[PDB]
Amino acid sequence: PRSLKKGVFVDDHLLEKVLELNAKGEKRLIKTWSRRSTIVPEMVGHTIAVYNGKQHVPVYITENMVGHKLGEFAPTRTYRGHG
Amino acid sequence: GNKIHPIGFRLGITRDWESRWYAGKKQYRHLLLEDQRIRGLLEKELYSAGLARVDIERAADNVAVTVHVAKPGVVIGRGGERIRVLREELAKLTGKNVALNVQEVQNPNLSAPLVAQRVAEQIERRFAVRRAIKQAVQRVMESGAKGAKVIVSGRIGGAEQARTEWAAQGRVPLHTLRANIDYGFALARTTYGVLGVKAYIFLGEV
Amino acid sequence: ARKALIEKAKRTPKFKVRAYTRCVRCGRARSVYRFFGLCRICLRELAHKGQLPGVRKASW
Amino acid sequence: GKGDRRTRRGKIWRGTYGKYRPR
RNA sequence: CUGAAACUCAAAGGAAUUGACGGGGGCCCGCACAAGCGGUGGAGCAUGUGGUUUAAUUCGAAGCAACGCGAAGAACCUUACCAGGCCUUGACAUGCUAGGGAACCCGGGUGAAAGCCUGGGGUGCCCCGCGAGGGGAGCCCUAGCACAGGUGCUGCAUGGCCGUCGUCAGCUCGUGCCGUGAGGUGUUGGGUUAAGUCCCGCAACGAGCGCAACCCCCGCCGUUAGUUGCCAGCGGUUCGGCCGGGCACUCUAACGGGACUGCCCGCGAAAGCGGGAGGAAGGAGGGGACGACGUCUGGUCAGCAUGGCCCUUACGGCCUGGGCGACACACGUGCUACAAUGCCCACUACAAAGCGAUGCCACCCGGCAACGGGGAGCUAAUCGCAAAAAGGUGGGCCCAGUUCGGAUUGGGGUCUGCAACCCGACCCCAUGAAGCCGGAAUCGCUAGUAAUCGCGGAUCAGCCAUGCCGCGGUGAAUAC
RNA sequence: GCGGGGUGGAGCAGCCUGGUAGCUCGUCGGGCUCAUAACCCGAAGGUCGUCGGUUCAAAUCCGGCCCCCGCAACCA
Ligand SMILES: [Mg+2]
Ligand SMILES: [Mg+2]
Ligand SMILES: [Mg+2]
Ligand SMILES: [Mg+2]
Ligand SMILES: [Mg+2]
Ligand SMILES: [Mg+2]
Ligand SMILES: [Mg+2]
Ligand SMILES: [Mg+2]
Ligand SMILES: [Mg+2]
Ligand SMILES: [Mg+2]
Ligand SMILES: [Mg+2]
Ligand SMILES: [Mg+2]
Ligand SMILES: [Mg+2]
Ligand SMILES: [Mg+2]
Ligand SMILES: [Mg+2]
Ligand SMILES: [Mg+2]
Ligand SMILES: [Mg+2]
Ligand SMILES: [Mg+2]
Ligand SMILES: [Mg+2]
Ligand SMILES: [Mg+2]
Ligand SMILES: [Mg+2]
Ligand SMILES: [Mg+2]
Ligand SMILES: [Mg+2]
Ligand SMILES: [Mg+2]
Ligand SMILES: [Mg+2]
Ligand SMILES: [Mg+2]
Ligand SMILES: [Mg+2]
Ligand SMILES: [Mg+2]
Ligand SMILES: [Mg+2]
Ligand SMILES: [Mg+2]
Ligand SMILES: [Mg+2]
Ligand SMILES: [Mg+2]
Ligand SMILES: [Mg+2]
Ligand SMILES: [Mg+2]
Ligand SMILES: [Mg+2]
Ligand SMILES: [Mg+2]
Ligand SMILES: [Mg+2]
Ligand SMILES: [Mg+2]
Ligand SMILES: [Mg+2]
Ligand SMILES: [Mg+2]
Ligand SMILES: [Mg+2]
Ligand SMILES: [Mg+2]
Ligand SMILES: [Mg+2]
Ligand SMILES: [Mg+2]
Ligand SMILES: [Mg+2]
Ligand SMILES: [Mg+2]
Ligand SMILES: [Mg+2]
Ligand SMILES: [Mg+2]
Ligand SMILES: [Mg+2]
Ligand SMILES: [Mg+2]
Ligand SMILES: [Mg+2]
Ligand SMILES: [Mg+2]
Ligand SMILES: [Mg+2]
Ligand SMILES: [Mg+2]
Ligand SMILES: [Mg+2]
Ligand SMILES: [Mg+2]
Ligand SMILES: [Mg+2]
Ligand SMILES: [Mg+2]
Ligand SMILES: [Mg+2]
Ligand SMILES: [Mg+2]
Ligand SMILES: [Mg+2]
Ligand SMILES: [Mg+2]
Ligand SMILES: [Mg+2]
Ligand SMILES: [Mg+2]
Ligand SMILES: [Mg+2]
Ligand SMILES: [Mg+2]
Ligand SMILES: [Mg+2]
Ligand SMILES: [Mg+2]
Ligand SMILES: [Zn+2]
Repeated sequence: PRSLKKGVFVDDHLLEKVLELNAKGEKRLIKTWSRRSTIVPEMVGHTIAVYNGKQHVPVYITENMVGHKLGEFAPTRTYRGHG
Repeated sequence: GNKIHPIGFRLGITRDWESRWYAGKKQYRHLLLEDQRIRGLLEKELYSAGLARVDIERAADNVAVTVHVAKPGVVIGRGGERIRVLREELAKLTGKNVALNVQEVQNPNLSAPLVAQRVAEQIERRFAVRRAIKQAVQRVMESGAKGAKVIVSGRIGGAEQARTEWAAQGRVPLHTLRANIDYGFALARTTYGVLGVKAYIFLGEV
Repeated sequence: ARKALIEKAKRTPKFKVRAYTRCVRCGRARSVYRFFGLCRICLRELAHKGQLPGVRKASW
Repeated sequence: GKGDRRTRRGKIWRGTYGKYRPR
């Protein structure tokens, strides 16, 4: 995984938007292209629109889903089965 | 399409490289690329003169470019003139000691890249492709050559069905390595598309 | 996507990971040898011509 | 074995090292 | 028996020529069959493909001769596909008009980045230059015109390059002769060979492209050379060719020699065939390089070249993200196995070819480990990668879905990289699936081969490599 | 009015004697072939016309309704 000795990665520009809103009190909408990011404790309760290549997917973050990456919650493929 | 390139087949036996110099792993490409940039510029200008062979030598930040040609006068210029104006043009790209010679060609008819280049011209000028080839061979042989073969592929006369026509005289033992084979290729542009010209000259064996 | 790509290939990028080799003679992105700077196709073409110093066919 | 990472023969296959093949 | 027409076709035919084919003949050959040995087809997995799915799952490849193929390295990049945000002489070449100042480096606002908006700072020359000031043009910026640009279509318009039948023994030409002519002749015929190989014969006589030879690797010997390589002898030896000393030997790498049916018996008109000797080598010594005229309207406009057709605020271009990695299924090539001629642990041997200065990294230390911090040597016959592995000695397992097999997943870490969600490799704890030798069918190999074992290299930040190109270890069975 | 019948896609067994659905072709997946057929190897699909009843249990026995085949319907 992301090497523990280094950092816990969040794209600089998005982290700021969360933290700006934290002061003011959250929450508007957050159109992002930050799949490479980590969901991070400051993000809980926000509603983030993640780009899956196609759409901006509305994801409400919870206290349970923190250590993951953002893109795990914006599916890249549409699959309904065969036949 | 099967046959081997008869030049590269003979390297280190009957034919010798046109770039004779050494370099280590970290420098080889940068020099080789210069020969590439140089040979283009040379053949961009010197095509008129009747360019036959581009030899390049190197030591350390210096290079002697020995050019073979059928009209040495058009290369050298007015009293040392054109051959000068290239020296400056040359060391502009090179950035180094550009020693540019010009050497005699003691017969364009024994020069494969020349025999081809001329035929490529004749058919750019709407000439009879069959007849022109038999002539090309007929020149080469009259100059005492041991054997000759000449090939043109493409829309001959503009024909919609592409065709490969060829002609030959004497010997051409392309399987034999102790036999000297000068090979030259010439690409003829036209209005209806491009044709390709192959020439093989058998000088004599070793 | 062609000429803009041989040209995008030389300029120094937005991150150094994105460095990819393009055959300096014809621009082939695939099969590019470090030593010559060429693609396996040009490799063979210059060589056969005898314009590759010290290069000759291997037979063993 | 040759597919079993937790063995000697297994890590020789991959060309790597560990407790199950020390260097 | 006598015997029409309407309608309808652009021919129906005769002989002979060259081919191709024959469940015709003859003579031969190729791991073609047979004789054997190991597989594939079942299983789990890696990879390519068909389908389907998808916003997109870019494109080509299609029976032998498409399918681990272009791809010798898809997270962004690559990348040609799709979504969204953007740029208009334009990411790029060669020209002119005019404006700034030339140039170049540093940061700022905004936004995912691109971009759009911005704040800095000084031009040479040669010149009237103690002075406002002026341009030429090395160059960047800016409003235009040329023109750029297109992996958009056409391999059925093309060059080039390649596959292919086929390493098969063939394909022709000049002249003469024959036939009205296509064409035949030679090239057929006897024999021989790996071969249109050589011999003998002949209205044929020669010539050419092919076969073979010339070139490389290997097997024996020699000359030359002796460090970083080697150590037979002697002497020192901290016990390591480590020092003296030497190039003898192994080797390294250039130049030669040697093999030719040359000698003998014999069968033969001959070319050759069976045998014998000498010799490291014997009848092409083993392997390689090398592929005739042509065939497949074969393959590649996506490596490149190129006619033409097509697009121009876009079929061009820049970016951020996603897709190329999808999954009811089918097929191809593979990897690892189902075990005792085996699995596992400890100790212990013997290769080769390669590779390596933000590269290989001895050695020391932290760590179960991947790795991490130290740090020496080496532009490398010196130093490193490096342990080769199957093997040998000893010990355990005891016929079990197992101490076989290592897929699937849970949990925890290392590294590369801006970034490993989709979508990398590796290490560790736990989980321990299918599979008990594979239906119809089907593949490879004739000897240092098959089978089995490890090592390297290209691409390459890392890597989905079990792929490919090589290298040595051990080493068969069988051909009536 | 009397007798017989309806079972994968087609055509027939199994019902009498209750427990267990079979045969040929066809369909689908694989193989041989350049390819198709044939041929070879595997594999899917009938909840037995319906509704009711007997039974522990009904394709099977009994009733209802439905559709089909055959025969009868004469003195008038
Ligand atoms: Mg025109
Ligand atoms: Mg192009
Ligand atoms: Mg890269
Ligand atoms: Mg590359
Ligand atoms: Mg095991
Ligand atoms: Mg094994
Ligand atoms: Mg009659
Ligand atoms: Mg006839
Ligand atoms: Mg076979
Ligand atoms: Mg057999
Ligand atoms: Mg068998
Ligand atoms: Mg099998
Ligand atoms: Mg399988
Ligand atoms: Mg697909
Ligand atoms: Mg195409
Ligand atoms: Mg076909
Ligand atoms: Mg790859
Ligand atoms: Mg991607
Ligand atoms: Mg992108
Ligand atoms: Mg991109
Ligand atoms: Mg991509
Ligand atoms: Mg073609
Ligand atoms: Mg095509
Ligand atoms: Mg072609
Ligand atoms: Mg004649
Ligand atoms: Mg006649
Ligand atoms: Mg006559
Ligand atoms: Mg004739
Ligand atoms: Mg013949
Ligand atoms: Mg003939
Ligand atoms: Mg004969
Ligand atoms: Mg042969
Ligand atoms: Mg001959
Ligand atoms: Mg004759
Ligand atoms: Mg000596
Ligand atoms: Mg003999
Ligand atoms: Mg040969
Ligand atoms: Mg075609
Ligand atoms: Mg093109
Ligand atoms: Mg074109
Ligand atoms: Mg792909
Ligand atoms: Mg299968
Ligand atoms: Mg595989
Ligand atoms: Mg398989
Ligand atoms: Mg089990
Ligand atoms: Mg990943
Ligand atoms: Mg087990
Ligand atoms: Mg089982
Ligand atoms: Mg057992
Ligand atoms: Mg087995
Ligand atoms: Mg088997
Ligand atoms: Mg059988
Ligand atoms: Mg054989
Ligand atoms: Mg490497
Ligand atoms: Mg690697
Ligand atoms: Mg993978
Ligand atoms: Mg390997
Ligand atoms: Mg029925
Ligand atoms: Mg009955
Ligand atoms: Mg019964
Ligand atoms: Mg079927
Ligand atoms: Mg069939
Ligand atoms: Mg009851
Ligand atoms: Mg029943
Ligand atoms: Mg009932
Ligand atoms: Mg009932
Ligand atoms: Mg009833
Ligand atoms: Mg009746
Ligand atoms: Zn190239």
